[PDB]
Amino acid sequence: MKDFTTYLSTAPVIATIWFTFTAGLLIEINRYFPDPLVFSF
Amino acid sequence: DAALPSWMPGADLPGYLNGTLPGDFGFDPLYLGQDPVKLKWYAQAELMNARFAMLAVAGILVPELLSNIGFSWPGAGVAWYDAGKFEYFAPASSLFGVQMLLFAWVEIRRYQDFVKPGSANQDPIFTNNKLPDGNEPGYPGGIFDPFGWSKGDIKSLKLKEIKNGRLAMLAFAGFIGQAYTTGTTPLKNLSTHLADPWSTTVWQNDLARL
Amino acid sequence: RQSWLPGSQIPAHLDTPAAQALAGNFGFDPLGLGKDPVALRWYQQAELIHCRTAMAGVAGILIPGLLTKAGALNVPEWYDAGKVAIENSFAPWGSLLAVQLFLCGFVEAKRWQDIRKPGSQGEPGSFLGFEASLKGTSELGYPGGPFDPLGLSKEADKWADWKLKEVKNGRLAMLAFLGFVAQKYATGAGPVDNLAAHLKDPWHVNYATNGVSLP
Amino acid sequence: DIAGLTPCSESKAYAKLEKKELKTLEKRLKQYEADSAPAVALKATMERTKARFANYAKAGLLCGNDGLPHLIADPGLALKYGHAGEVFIPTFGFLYVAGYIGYVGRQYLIAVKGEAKPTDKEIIIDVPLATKLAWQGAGWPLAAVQELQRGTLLEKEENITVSP
Amino acid sequence: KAGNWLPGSDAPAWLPDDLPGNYGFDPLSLGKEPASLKRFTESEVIHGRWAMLGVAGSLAVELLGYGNWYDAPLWAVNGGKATWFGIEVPFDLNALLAFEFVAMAAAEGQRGDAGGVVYPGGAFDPLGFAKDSSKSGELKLKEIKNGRLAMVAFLGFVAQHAATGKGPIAALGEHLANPWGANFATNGISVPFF
Ligand code: CLA
Ligand code: CLA
Ligand code: CLA
Ligand SMILES: CC(/C=C/C=C(C)/C=C/[C@@]12O[C@]1(C)C[C@@H](O)CC2(C)C)=C\C=C\C=C(C)\C=C\C=C(C)\C=C\[C@@]12O[C@]1(C)C[C@@H](O)CC2(C)C
Ligand SMILES: CC(/C=C/C=C(C)/C=C/[C@@]12O[C@]1(C)C[C@@H](O)CC2(C)C)=C\C=C\C=C(C)\C=C\C=C(C)\C=C\[C@@]12O[C@]1(C)C[C@@H](O)CC2(C)C
Repeated sequence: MKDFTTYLSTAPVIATIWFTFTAGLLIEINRYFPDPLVFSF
Repeated sequence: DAALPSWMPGADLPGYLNGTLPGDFGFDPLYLGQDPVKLKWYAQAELMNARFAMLAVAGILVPELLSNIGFSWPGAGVAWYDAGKFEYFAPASSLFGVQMLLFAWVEIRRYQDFVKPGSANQDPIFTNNKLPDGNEPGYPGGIFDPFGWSKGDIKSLKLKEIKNGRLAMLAFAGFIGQAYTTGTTPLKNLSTHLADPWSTTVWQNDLARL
Repeated sequence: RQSWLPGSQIPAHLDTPAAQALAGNFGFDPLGLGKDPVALRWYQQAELIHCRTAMAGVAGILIPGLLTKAGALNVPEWYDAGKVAIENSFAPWGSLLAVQLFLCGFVEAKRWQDIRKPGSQGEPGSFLGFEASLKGTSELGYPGGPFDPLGLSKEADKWADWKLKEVKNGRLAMLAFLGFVAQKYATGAGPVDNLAAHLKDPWHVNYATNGVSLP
Repeated sequence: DIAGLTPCSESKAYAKLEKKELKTLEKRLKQYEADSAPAVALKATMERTKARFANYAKAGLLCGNDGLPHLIADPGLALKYGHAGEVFIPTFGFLYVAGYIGYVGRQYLIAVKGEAKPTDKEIIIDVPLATKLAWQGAGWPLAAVQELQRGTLLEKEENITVSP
Repeated sequence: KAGNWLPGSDAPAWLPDDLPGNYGFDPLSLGKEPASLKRFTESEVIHGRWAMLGVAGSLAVELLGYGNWYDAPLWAVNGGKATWFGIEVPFDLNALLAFEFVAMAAAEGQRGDAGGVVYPGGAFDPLGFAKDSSKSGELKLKEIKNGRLAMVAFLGFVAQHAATGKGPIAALGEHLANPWGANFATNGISVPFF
């Protein structure tokens, strides 16, 4: 599956994994920390 | 790494404790003295902590021995951990300052012979008195040996000094840990362990204190 | 070479002879911050001074802290010694910080110029005869001269011992100050008070009994 | 009150707008059974709403005549009056991540230029090289100023022009 | 040479043996370069001169009974009427401040940047002692010794007044009165705990 891992390392597959990662990071943040308009403490 | 006496007879010894240092048995399981420039400092430190601990045990037991026998001292029966509160002809600050000036003389005189041996054996003000040349650091001799010892069988005497000194360092650590738990005189701990030796071990005092 | 992880490939710029002969090199740079050799030369200075100021600060926290909890001092908490000692003070804090930044900037800019070019402050005619003892040693970060009064540098043996003792006590004190700040934020008590609270109940009073290891 | 404004914990249009949103949620809630699944989500929306108003009034945001929080985007009016978390703290919390990505992509380009053919590792990204540069790019401003002091951040007039 | 300051220790190479007041005492290598040693051999003598004059002035006020060295510049605040041998001085602060700024600079700048001399023969020896034949270095050694002791004495004056708030004689009498309760340790300053 070395060719399958080179397919997993192509541009749109990395794009759709990394954008789901950076989407579902910010989404879990806005679940556990609702409505951040201002930098609080 | 020879037929030397050993702390554990049979095991290997790391080899740098051959017998040149007085009263060695190869006991260094943490391997501290690998660099010999640390080992020389550790030898002088064991001599100094040992001689002050021998003076400590002789100055803790003997006042308590003559207190429990009973003389008429101004300080008699006072604890060694309570002699600081006891008042004297001067308050303790002047005592500490005189101490930290006299030992500031003596310790630097000793340290200059540590960093260059044989180079402090002449007085400042009376430049005719001297210690005899050929002494090692830790053992000055001369006026520090007024009774004519160390003129034969010096290795056995150094081994006696370091054995009594290691025993007295353990005794002073005992004085600390055995005056901090039960809070009594260290001779009145021997009195209780001779009153009933079985009904007061360290374990029963620990479990009663727990 | 006694690495921080025994099985890791040490970064190759921490295995150069310039970097292996450096104080406290345990092969620890997992984020590649010193890959340029002059970046490493700058950050070695930054580590020495972040660690010496931390050793001075952590000593000034826990030596009077342990001498407060054992009596014969009444030094307050380190997070309270700015609130107090401004009343027992000849000056307010603003003038004091201004004098502080002048007296410290005169030192720190001379150190800046010595790091950017070694032996800079030793050129004659700078001070009034004092500049001759300001070349430092052959390596930067360890000046000596007036900064070694007891004379522990005139050995050339056990010198890496003194270097590594300074670096390890300094890294431990930097972790201790990051501690002091964090164990203040977490429970609002003092550091020796937190040590007593851990030593009276270790298995229940720790950083798993507050809101900072939260699931 | 910096520029004709008012604290949101002081203004009444802010509290009136909170009561307006809670009134809409309440008249929306009045249709359902009290323990059903829509009513739980509506009360959770009310709880998030009230927590949002409490934490906007707590941080000292400035309301206007409209009753809406405002952002003072000037240091020296945010640092002096305690509004640095509005713009002045996230204007570096952004730029750390911006220069982070701009440094990671820069180093991924420069570390793939000197190969056999670079373009194949731009449509097919070398993932261990990418994750190595992702982790070790954490100190990017440090490495950026150390690269600027060389002149290895810029390139000289070896660049490609037309006809000056 | 004539002295070793810590016996057994070696003398540094950058201290000349014919130099007056030599002991080898330079643990910082602070005068290693010869230009810095030439500046410091001039400045130590002048610190010793002005400290001998300072300790003589700080002791003669109390041995003549006119307050101390500390409160002698205390008329400029809370009143006036400075004295000297009991004789009044009708001068305010700014006039004598300007006279000390001007009339001393006309001798200091005449001394300093007109060379680097520290023992000028001629008018500064009216009686005649230093003909530089045989008794030059002996008198220079006595001057250095007495001046170093005077610098130590004035730093002791400063620390003694900063710790006890008294004068030199006013606490030398207490050290002679209670020798074991009137030293540098019974105050709560110099020794922090005991
Ligand atoms: C450039 C224009 C712009 C700006 C400045 C903003 C600004 C904002 N928007 Mg907005 N928005 C915009 C355009 C913009 N938006 C557009 C175009 C839309 C339509 C798509 C929206 C739709 C929108 C919605 C629907 C919401 C916002 C929200 C917000 C707030 C952000 C709260 C948040 O998510 O915190 C994020 C805070 C962080 C600290 C994230 C940083 C990430 C981590 C913590 C740092 C990294 C840590 C670690 C190293 C990561 C691990 C790495 C991993 C590999 C292990 C903020 C006021 C939210 C809000 O509350 O409104 C006020 C909200 O609900 N916006
Ligand atoms: C306006 C008048 C005037 C002028 C032009 C000079 C000019 C000079 N004096 Mg002079 N002097 C004056 C008034 C003056 N003085 C007065 C009124 C006194 C008596 C108080 C002296 C006492 C005096 C001594 C004792 C010496 C000089 C020296 C010098 C020369 C060195 C120049 C220098 O470094 O500046 C000095 C500029 C300064 C800003 C001085 C800094 C403050 C000093 C260091 C005192 C601080 C003490 C402090 C406690 C120690 C530092 C902290 C420490 C604890 C870590 C120069 C020719 C020296 C010399 O000839 O060197 C060879 C020397 O040895 N003078
Ligand atoms: C010179 C060594 C020495 C000696 C002779 C004693 C003697 C004594 N200790 Mg003690 N102790 C010592 C060192 C010593 N201690 C040290 C170093 C510590 C610190 C950990 C303590 C801490 C301590 C506590 C906390 C208690 C005692 C108690 C006692 C007494 C009862 C014995 C007991 O319960 O076992 C205690 C034995 C030990 C703690 C182990 C000591 C280990 C030594 C160093 C090895 C043995 C030395 C040698 C081979 C044989 C010694 C005899 C010889 C010197 C003549 C007894 C008088 C108890 C007491 O006062 O009740 C009456 C008690 O509660 N001791
Ligand atoms: C300087 C310092 C503290 C100094 C403290 C001082 C002066 C305190 C003074 C006071 O207390 C007193 C005296 C009295 C109080 O009343 C007043 C104050 C003023 C409060 C702490 C440093 C603290 C510094 C710390 C904790 C630094 C930690 C850095 C780490 C761990 C980085 C590791 C890495 O960078 C490497 C090494 C390699 C990369 O590849 C990987 C990573 C992981 C990125
Ligand atoms: C102590 C001192 C200098 C100390 C410096 C020392 C020890 C440095 C030693 C070292 O550098 C060496 C040698 C070698 C290096 O390798 C190591 C160290 C160890 C670093 C100078 C004092 C110098 C002190 C001086 C010059 C004092 C002069 C005093 C005057 C003029 C007083 C005048 C008045 O008292 C009257 C007359 C009347 C009053 O009413 C009014 C006033 C004004 C108060």
